[PDB]
Amino acid sequence: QVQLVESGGGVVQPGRSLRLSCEASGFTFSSYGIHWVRQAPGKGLEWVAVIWYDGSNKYYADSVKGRFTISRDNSKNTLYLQMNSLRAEDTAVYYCARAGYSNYGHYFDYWGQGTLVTVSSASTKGPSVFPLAPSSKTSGGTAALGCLVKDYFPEPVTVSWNSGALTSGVHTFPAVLQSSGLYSLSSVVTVPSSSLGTQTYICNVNHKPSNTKVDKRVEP
Amino acid sequence: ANPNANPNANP
Amino acid sequence: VQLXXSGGGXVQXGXSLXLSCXAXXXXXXXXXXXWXRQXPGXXREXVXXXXXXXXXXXXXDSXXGRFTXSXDXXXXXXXLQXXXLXXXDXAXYYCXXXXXXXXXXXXXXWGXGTXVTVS
Amino acid sequence: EIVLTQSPGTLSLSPGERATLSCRASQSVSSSYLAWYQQKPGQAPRLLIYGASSRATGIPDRFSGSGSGTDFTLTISRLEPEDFAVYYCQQYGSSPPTFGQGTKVEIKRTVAAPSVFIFPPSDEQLKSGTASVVCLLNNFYPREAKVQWKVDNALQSGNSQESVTEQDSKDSTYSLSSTLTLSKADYEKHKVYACEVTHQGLSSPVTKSFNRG
Repeated sequence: QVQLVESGGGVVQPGRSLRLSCEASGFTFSSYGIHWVRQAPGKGLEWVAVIWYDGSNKYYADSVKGRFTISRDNSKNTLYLQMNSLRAEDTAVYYCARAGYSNYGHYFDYWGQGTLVTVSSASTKGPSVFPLAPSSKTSGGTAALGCLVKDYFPEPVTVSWNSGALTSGVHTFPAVLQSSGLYSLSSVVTVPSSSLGTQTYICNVNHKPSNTKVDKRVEP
Repeated sequence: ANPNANPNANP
Repeated sequence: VQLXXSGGGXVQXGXSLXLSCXAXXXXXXXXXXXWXRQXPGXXREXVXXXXXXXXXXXXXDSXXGRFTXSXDXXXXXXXLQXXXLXXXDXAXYYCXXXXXXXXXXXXXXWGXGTXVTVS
Repeated sequence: EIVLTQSPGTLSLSPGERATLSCRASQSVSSSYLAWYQQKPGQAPRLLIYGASSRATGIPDRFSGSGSGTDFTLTISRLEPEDFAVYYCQQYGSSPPTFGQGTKVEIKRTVAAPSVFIFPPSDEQLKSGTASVVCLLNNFYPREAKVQWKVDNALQSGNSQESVTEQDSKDSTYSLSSTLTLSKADYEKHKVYACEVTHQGLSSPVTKSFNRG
């Protein structure tokens, strides 16, 4: 059971610093070198740093050289990554990965869950919920309605329908980062058109960071 | 001091 | 850019057919070629599409396993092999060219269609 | 610095079919040191093949690695439902380890045309100074689709964002939402708002529209 657990992620302003942690277990931590690998939103994987098993050598990637510092503590089975003068392109999910068996080379045989580092100047803001009213009345077979969760930061929001009773046909889209720096998504659901004038449709939006709860009624 | 060397013990 | 179907006719349930869609005015090797059909009174249903060689073929739910679409880029022609025909397949079968190289289904040019009747 | 190119971009296959992914390096990878990773949306990557051909611990036999020099190949003999994900190839024969852009293997199903819905901006949002017009494409396959906005029959560009769901776990479909963001001033200058959708499973473009007011 080789597991690596990351921590320390969160929101950080551009230019400021942030310290990540990686607590290991299930293997002899002092006999293996550990890496850091990051993955930008929607992009691919990029290697960041590496540290020897004894902490002697520490090599970095050119994108982060002179700004990031990798260190370890074999007594506590913990890896660190001190990130200084953070930039927008540093926003990514950071995984700590164990080094693999090789004569020369860095491949990653065991990864961690990863921690999200968001480099942004936005403040933690609650969402504004607006109804996506259907055009159907009866009109036809299946109508579609939904909620527009707009201008929140950071991720995520959780969206339920009718306090969880309505799950069939619910589509919640991945959030998109707007040009304002805030996130926005939509949650839609398909219902029979014959039930638009009888049933009540309420979307429940919950944003844990800003501790906001919005209940919006969606009516034709 | 090879940057591409394996960073584990005696492999 | 002109399209012309052929190979249609009348066969009874269980028979087989091989429709062909010839093209002129443009080389169709870089474009996807779709097959459609319009039953009596119903909507023009999607049947199958043959994207560029290597990009695979896609079929409608009602025709999966029975129909096969294929290309012949040297002869500028695509085919539709119809197996295990049923009386519900009676329709005029049209072929259309997807003018979008990225497969968004922009059907600019159509053929005049060939009748396939199964009684 | 070795750059890795993966082909194809997206591979559409059915369960039980044979999958072959290509990894092309700009320089020769020394000692055939190429690894393959599997990654599902929202999850961490995991190791499948190391050393171009040696298989990682706990990996099924259907996964197979081959290749040397500049061209490599990952092969899945019989595709299983849990094998549809993004696959990355990584080389470790140079000073900085480098990854490919990733190949996505996608479940292939029969073509389904999108059901198009359009939603006007709510009256509550119109009081804030911005208008959001939402066009909804629901349960379509394949993934390729086009959404063009028309405000008073004028082609809009640069003021819309598209979000797409992952391939649904039940019916292997996609859903897409195009959101046109306008200011209250620009929104009240025009009347006809419409999104025109084209899909390979639609004989004609489907257009939904409304008049402001």
